[PDB]
Amino acid sequence: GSMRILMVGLDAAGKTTILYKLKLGEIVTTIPTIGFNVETVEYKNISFTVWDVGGLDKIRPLWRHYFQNTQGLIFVVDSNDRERVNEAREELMRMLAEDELRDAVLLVFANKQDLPNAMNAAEITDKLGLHSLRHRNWYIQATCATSGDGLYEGLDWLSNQLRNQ
Amino acid sequence: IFEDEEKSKMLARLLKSSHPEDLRAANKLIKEMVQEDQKRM
Ligand SMILES: Nc1nc2c(ncn2[C@@H]2O[C@H](COP(=O)(O)OP(=O)(O)OP(=O)(O)O)[C@@H](O)[C@H]2O)c(=O)[nH]1
Ligand SMILES: [Mg+2]
Repeated sequence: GSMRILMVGLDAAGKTTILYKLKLGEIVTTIPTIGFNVETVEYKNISFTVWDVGGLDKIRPLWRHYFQNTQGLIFVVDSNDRERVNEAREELMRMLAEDELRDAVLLVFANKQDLPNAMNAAEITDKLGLHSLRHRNWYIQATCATSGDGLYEGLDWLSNQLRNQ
Repeated sequence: IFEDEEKSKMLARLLKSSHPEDLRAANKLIKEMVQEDQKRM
């Protein structure tokens, strides 16, 4: 089986870090992504093609070019960035309004849980207003890219969504 | 940066293509456009 995943979120959220932790099993250095990275991750007999798309504000208008055929969205949030959590919500809701993503499922990663004052998954749920989403299957998972904690639990959820049609 | 509708159409078709060369082209196109915009500052 296959699943096309679009992974977006504000710049510095940790997307590229997550992509290569999944693909290569390690934390590698990154630079802010101008454009995208794409890798296929084989997991539970599913080939997940994951599109890691840059989140600097200057290139957010490009996110729309990646919506077509997307089956799962991974929206990555810096759990320690209280100053920009609402900005993340604004981008998330703006993207969810799009018809091309009507049938996409949503996995939110509350990332950087290793940081001393990181907001937990429940707080991020509240701040993003996820409970208000309609006609959408969604899940939130706390993650730490370094240890890898939460990453495969996220893929497990996506996998179960695909399996149940 | 991306106001030119025609360049946007080129970018959109490359990003939605199944051909690996098109995807490489798109990725470079985005960097060029950003870099050119960085110029002209
Ligand atoms: N403390 C901590 N830092 C992280 C974690 N994940 C990523 N980072 C750091 O956050 C910074 C941004 O990470 P990136 O992976 O480049 O972020 P991105 O989301 O790809 O950013 P854009 O390419 O601009 O969209 C880097 O310095 C990473 O080292 C994490 O789980 N914990
Ligand atoms: Mg990146």
